[PDB]
Amino acid sequence: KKRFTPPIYQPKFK
Amino acid sequence: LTYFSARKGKRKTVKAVIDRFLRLHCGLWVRRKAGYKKKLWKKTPARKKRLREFVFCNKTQSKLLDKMTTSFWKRRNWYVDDPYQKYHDRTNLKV
Amino acid sequence: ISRKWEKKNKIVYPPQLPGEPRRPAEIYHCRRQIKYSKDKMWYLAKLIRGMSIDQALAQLEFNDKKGAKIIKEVLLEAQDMAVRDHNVEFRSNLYIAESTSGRGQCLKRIRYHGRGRFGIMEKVYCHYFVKLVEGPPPPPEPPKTAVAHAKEYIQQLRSRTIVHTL
Amino acid sequence: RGHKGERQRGTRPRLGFEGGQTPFYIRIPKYGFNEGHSFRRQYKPLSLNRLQYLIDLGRVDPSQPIDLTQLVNGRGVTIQPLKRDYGVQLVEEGADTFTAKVNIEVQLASELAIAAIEKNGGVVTTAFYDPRSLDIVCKPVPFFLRGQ
Amino acid sequence: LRNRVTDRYFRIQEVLKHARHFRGRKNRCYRLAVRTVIRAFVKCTKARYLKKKNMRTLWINRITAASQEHGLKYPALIGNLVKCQVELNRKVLADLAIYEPKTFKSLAALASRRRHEGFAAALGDGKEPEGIFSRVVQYH
Amino acid sequence: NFKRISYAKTKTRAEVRGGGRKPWPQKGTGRARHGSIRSPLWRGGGVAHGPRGPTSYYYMLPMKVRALGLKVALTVKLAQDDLHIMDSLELPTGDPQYLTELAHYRRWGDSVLLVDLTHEEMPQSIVEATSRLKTFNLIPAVGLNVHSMLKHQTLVLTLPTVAFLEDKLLWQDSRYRPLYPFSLPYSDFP
Amino acid sequence: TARGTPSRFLASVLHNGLGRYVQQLQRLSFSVSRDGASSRGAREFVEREVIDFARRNPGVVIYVNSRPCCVPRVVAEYLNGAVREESIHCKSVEEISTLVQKL
Amino acid sequence: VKKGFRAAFRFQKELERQRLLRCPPPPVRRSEKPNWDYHAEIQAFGHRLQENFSLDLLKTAFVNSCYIKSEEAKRQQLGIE
Amino acid sequence: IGIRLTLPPPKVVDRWNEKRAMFGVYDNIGILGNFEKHPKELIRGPIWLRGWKGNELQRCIRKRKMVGSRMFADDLHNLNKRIRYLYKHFNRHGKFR
RNA sequence: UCUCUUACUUUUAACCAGUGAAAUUGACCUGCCCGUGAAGAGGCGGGCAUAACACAGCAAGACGAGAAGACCCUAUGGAGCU
RNA sequence: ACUGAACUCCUCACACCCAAUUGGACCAAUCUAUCACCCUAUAGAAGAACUAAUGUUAGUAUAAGUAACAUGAAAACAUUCU
RNA sequence: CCGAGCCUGGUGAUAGCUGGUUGUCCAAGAUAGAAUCUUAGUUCAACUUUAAAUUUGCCCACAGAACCCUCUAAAUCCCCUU
RNA sequence: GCUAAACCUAGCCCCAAACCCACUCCACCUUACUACCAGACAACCUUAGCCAAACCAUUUACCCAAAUAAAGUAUAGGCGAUAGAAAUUGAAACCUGGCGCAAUAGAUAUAGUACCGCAAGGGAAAGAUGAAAAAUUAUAACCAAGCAUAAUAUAGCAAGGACUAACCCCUAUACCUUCUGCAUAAUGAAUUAACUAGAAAUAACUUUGCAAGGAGAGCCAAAGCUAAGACCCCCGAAACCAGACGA
Ligand SMILES: [Mg+2]
Ligand SMILES: [Mg+2]
Ligand SMILES: [Mg+2]
Ligand SMILES: [Mg+2]
Ligand SMILES: [Mg+2]
Ligand SMILES: [Mg+2]
Ligand SMILES: [Mg+2]
Ligand SMILES: [Mg+2]
Ligand SMILES: [Mg+2]
Ligand SMILES: [Mg+2]
Ligand SMILES: [Mg+2]
Ligand SMILES: [Mg+2]
Ligand SMILES: [Mg+2]
Ligand SMILES: [Mg+2]
Ligand SMILES: [Mg+2]
Ligand SMILES: [Mg+2]
Ligand SMILES: [Mg+2]
Ligand SMILES: [Mg+2]
Ligand SMILES: [Mg+2]
Ligand SMILES: [Mg+2]
Ligand SMILES: [Mg+2]
Ligand SMILES: [Mg+2]
Ligand SMILES: [Mg+2]
Ligand SMILES: [Mg+2]
Ligand SMILES: [Mg+2]
Ligand SMILES: [Mg+2]
Ligand SMILES: [Mg+2]
Ligand SMILES: [Mg+2]
Ligand SMILES: [Mg+2]
Ligand SMILES: [Mg+2]
Ligand SMILES: [Mg+2]
Ligand SMILES: [Mg+2]
Ligand SMILES: [Mg+2]
Ligand SMILES: [Mg+2]
Ligand SMILES: [Mg+2]
Ligand SMILES: [Mg+2]
Ligand SMILES: [Mg+2]
Ligand SMILES: [Mg+2]
Ligand SMILES: [Mg+2]
Ligand SMILES: [Mg+2]
Ligand SMILES: [Mg+2]
Repeated sequence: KKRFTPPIYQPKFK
Repeated sequence: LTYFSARKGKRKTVKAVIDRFLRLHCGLWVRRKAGYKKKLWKKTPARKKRLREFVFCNKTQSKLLDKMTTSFWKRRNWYVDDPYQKYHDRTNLKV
Repeated sequence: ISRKWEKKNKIVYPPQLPGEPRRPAEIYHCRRQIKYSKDKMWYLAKLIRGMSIDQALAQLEFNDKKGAKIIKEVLLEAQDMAVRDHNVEFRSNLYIAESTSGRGQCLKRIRYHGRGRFGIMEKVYCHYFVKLVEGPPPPPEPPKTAVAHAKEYIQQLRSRTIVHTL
Repeated sequence: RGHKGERQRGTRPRLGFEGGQTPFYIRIPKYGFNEGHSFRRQYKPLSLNRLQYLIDLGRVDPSQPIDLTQLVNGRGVTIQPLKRDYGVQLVEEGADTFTAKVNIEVQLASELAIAAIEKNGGVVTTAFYDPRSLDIVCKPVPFFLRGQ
Repeated sequence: LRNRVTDRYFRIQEVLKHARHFRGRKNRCYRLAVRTVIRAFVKCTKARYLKKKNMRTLWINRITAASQEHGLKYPALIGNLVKCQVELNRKVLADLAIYEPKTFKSLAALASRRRHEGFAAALGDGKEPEGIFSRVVQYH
Repeated sequence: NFKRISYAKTKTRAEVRGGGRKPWPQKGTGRARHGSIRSPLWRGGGVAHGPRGPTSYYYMLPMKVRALGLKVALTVKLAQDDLHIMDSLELPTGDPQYLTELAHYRRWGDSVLLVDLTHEEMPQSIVEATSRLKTFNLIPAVGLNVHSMLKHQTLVLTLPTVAFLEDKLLWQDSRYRPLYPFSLPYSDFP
Repeated sequence: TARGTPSRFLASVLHNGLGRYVQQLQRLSFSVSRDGASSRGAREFVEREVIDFARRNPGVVIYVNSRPCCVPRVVAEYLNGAVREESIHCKSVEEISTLVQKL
Repeated sequence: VKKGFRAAFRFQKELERQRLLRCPPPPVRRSEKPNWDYHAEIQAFGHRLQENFSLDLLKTAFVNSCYIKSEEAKRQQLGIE
Repeated sequence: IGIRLTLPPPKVVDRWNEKRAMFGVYDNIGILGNFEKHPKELIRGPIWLRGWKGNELQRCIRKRKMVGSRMFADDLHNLNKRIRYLYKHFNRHGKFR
């Protein structure tokens, strides 16, 4: 199948 | 086997053991032979006689049944006309 | 945070006995939180490390690096304070004993790589530390000659014992 | 805990399970060994030599009628109304070397014990107690504090 | 956090003080220092056998050198010194070869004499004197 | 230890706020598998085997054993020259420094446990004198205990207290089985 | 480890055995506590065996300070300026006697 | 913070040792240190080399002239007889 | 770095406190008070554990039995889940079955 | 397109100045041949080689990096469909 | 004939070289009772010990000063030019 | 990021499967099989560990353990002394 | 010597006791925070499933009377995993604490804020002088990794034996897990600091007490009974169900 993993954004305060 | 019950926090007993076995106060368990009332027409009189016997259990089986039953079933009973009264004690046993 | 280089000019020595070496003057100076990389600053400090004050200023005047003018400014203030505060009569009679760069407090920013992925950017800062000693620069150590090589080889041969015995 | 498996991971099958084969405690046919166990009557045995010992050690006094409450107050028998004990049964263990001359009231008695007690000039009678009266006569003081 | 560890530094230093003379990150970083110190201590324990063996090999080499200086061979010298009932070990034999060359020459001469006497004995079955530096001394 | 109740408690990985969802699905990225924040492996997560609720440490030694301990402590106090028996605790003045000077002059010790009877016949003089002292502790006979007798250097009883203690500790010997609690009539038991 | 530790050669102090043997131990200083469970072995050592030790070897000066301490100690000072300090904390009297004889 | 006192005391002792190593004080006389009894030291000295010295003669041999001049200078500068 | 650079403030303990000096008093009150009171009745604490030791599952079951009707909603949900989990753990998991 | 490729321009490139990531990383003082060995070695055996240190390239190896193989099997693990 | 083990002898000492599993002797920190009083003791207890979980968080490295990214020209800085 | 959305809750779902499981020191310690939707697991045997009670355990000699055809081997069982 | 390091106290936890809150003016169910207009619609309902039964298909504790005991007994049940009473018993009015945490801990909390999401919803991080800062003084340093002071020297798991000498000589196939067996080119790991994983019964064993009786009612008892000690982990699916939120 079409296995995709969306990217993860870190919290903006760091 | 419900070591701790959700109501009292107590150990429970397996009732199949109680329905199938008798415990003498000495520590011995008495059972009946398997198949002692199944297809007696294909069995010899000696086989049926040895199937009609009340027999003792292993050490391993005895400890398993003691674990599966509660200490209420291990107390000393004083029934009126118990046919197993004389078997509740051991005599002339050395270590 | 530690600021100990600043307090090295507050040391007061007891008065020397008349018959004693001059005890040349010793001046410490620094600049904190320079918007520059500490490796890039280390290269300029390493160049300046052994020179006299005038030669170091001359070398830093014609270097086209961002930290060259910063180190030049630091050296100029160090020279001025050496003549004014620490009793150095000849403004040209100073040489650089210590010249080094150190990491400063930095910041972190986001880099926005070419997907929903990213990196962390660091806004680099650095410190510059200089130390001036009054007097002419010490002569450079001459390379050892073949005579010295032979002498040390002979001494190595003569130093050997009979090992693992009486 | 050993290496992996159900052992180290703690997810071991229940006690009595034997790996899938019909267990031992299920293979055996059912038999009515303990069929009506909670309804059978029980009687604490009281031997003639124990009664003689009680008499000799300053405990329950033959000069007065001896019944369940006297035996419990002398602490010769401990009767449990719960656990289905219906009183004291008299047994002939110390039939000989028994010189007591007592008037005792029990719930069961063997003919040899009756002979032994009647033989020393005493009288033995056999009475009945329901569980409630058993509790009352064994511990009268709590019944009196009960207020009934 | 009831009773967490307080003196972890002293355990880290207990391991790290045996790594100060190492090279790389294993002289300061515990995770690598501990492994390298374990190996170093195992090597220290195992090195005693090798030290004994290597010192004996050095003695044998030195004795061979001295015996060849005197024209003898090491097996001949050792065997005939045993046969003369002089029980000097390889250590003291090398000691004498380095520091008492006169004594070592005397020892080599005695071994050569005993070897020649052994050859004469293998030729003549004694008959009469069976050699002079033969005739072992008996004890009871 | 029998009266101790420990009120220390932690939150397990189910009582910590949040953590219901699974972050960063199982197989995609190159991160370790996790099914919840607030797991014990996480900062801010639950405690795996921390203290749980108020815990009680209640148990009872047999009262024969405890009475034996009382007799043993009295025996030790007598054998080590630490027991003093008075006719009555009475002071002409009724001030703490008098009692302290008396103890110092009599070479009793630093901590003195004075024992009286019934807590009501305690005289005003000793009550006033001892209510200010720190190492001088006035207790009735009913409160005598091994911990206090060991904590105080010297034990100071009275004659009625001696008789009371003798009777109460001797009753434990030559006593029957309970057969029901001793707060019930028990004809000869007061 | 030898490669991780210093080393020296076998030697004497002042050619001890050539003329007269001299006791290299100069002083023993004891810190022992009046009260304190850790100084009980030291307490009984001072009670019994310190006097006999001093009488046995009179070239050694022994001081006992008797100060409040959690760790009783013995400091041995030698003719060549060497100072060695040992803990006699929670040690038996035989242990302390063996320690001082070794010192 | 972490509750406790033993690790803190140990680290304070370690820091004091490191400070002493980094800045060693100038050495002083053994007579200026706690454990010192001069008469006992003299007797033990005489006893250790297996000799029978005259005690007063040994004290005289250990006195020095410069010491005497320093002492008299100290007394004359302090005004004490 | 983990150790404090300073010594923690000296913590003085008053051993002759009121509480420390009176600790243990009126214990043995049943033994030498004609058994009018039990020492277990000198215990102060939660209503569901006074004179009772119990397990952790036993403690949870007892607390829900005795005081679980006037508990807060989230606390009671937590107790129910804890009892469920503890039942499963003490009845299905571990060595020694 | 190719036989069969060549020339120039722009970008890139390389150097100088400013700013300044990411995957990756057990530690590394990180050579070749033959042999060996969990069966394909920089690290083991036997030989050979061998002052130190930047810069630009290349892609033969580091069973190179990435994604706890999707192919195959197993699980008294699932789910969609008939 | 010699060399050659941790085999055996020699001087001294000896509990001091198997996975899972099992028995045992001690024991670091902390808190509590009572001691102690430059950091200890006898006991009771427990959130009681981390070279490793593509572990969690924070710091800082490596890759790397690398990949990458900017400002059309002259001048009076009015303006003009491409 | 749809063979069936997403969020919260049941939920610390369950995992015979992988990974991990933290002071010192000493000691004993390697298993014939049976059954099982069972062979990636478990239960009973067997081996192993601890503590107790008691008396024999191992090694073994004579004598002894159908036949049947054609051989019938290395050996085995039993077994006092020692 | 830089970066750094270190610190007590904000607060919190578990109990006890006590039943607790809410209109200054104005605005706020329409597109909430909107001064002012004619269809008046309206709520009341058995959870399910995961899981256990080593599959699963009947079944599988979880409900709101102080305790205790009867009793894990009677009973129920693919009579099997497990489920499980009652009669009866009896349950002394008052006392403001901590062998709890101390900034990765203790509440998510400095805050349900910032930030993320259309929405339901998810959800942070962090502070440290001193009596005085209307004392800006000079001190106070010492301590992780990373660097600098101070690049390098034939050869080789980085060391050990050593040695007069750092190297040169000789010896030596990282660790963990997993396996019949790994230097293995099988797993994992840049490194530092902090956090991070064995919870309990039956029956035995040892040590006390008392002893044909023990136990502070109930229970056990042909030396037993009472009390104590000692004892059974952590992370991870794809799933299923209920109720909301989304064109
Ligand atoms: Mg494992
Ligand atoms: Mg297996
Ligand atoms: Mg939750
Ligand atoms: Mg990764
Ligand atoms: Mg999960
Ligand atoms: Mg937390
Ligand atoms: Mg550039
Ligand atoms: Mg090859
Ligand atoms: Mg290159
Ligand atoms: Mg490699
Ligand atoms: Mg690959
Ligand atoms: Mg995989
Ligand atoms: Mg299967
Ligand atoms: Mg040899
Ligand atoms: Mg914990
Ligand atoms: Mg822990
Ligand atoms: Mg760590
Ligand atoms: Mg880790
Ligand atoms: Mg590059
Ligand atoms: Mg470029
Ligand atoms: Mg799990
Ligand atoms: Mg694997
Ligand atoms: Mg062994
Ligand atoms: Mg089947
Ligand atoms: Mg399997
Ligand atoms: Mg199932
Ligand atoms: Mg299962
Ligand atoms: Mg299935
Ligand atoms: Mg009822
Ligand atoms: Mg917090
Ligand atoms: Mg938080
Ligand atoms: Mg450092
Ligand atoms: Mg080499
Ligand atoms: Mg394999
Ligand atoms: Mg191998
Ligand atoms: Mg590997
Ligand atoms: Mg694998
Ligand atoms: Mg990796
Ligand atoms: Mg399923
Ligand atoms: Mg479905
Ligand atoms: Mg639309």
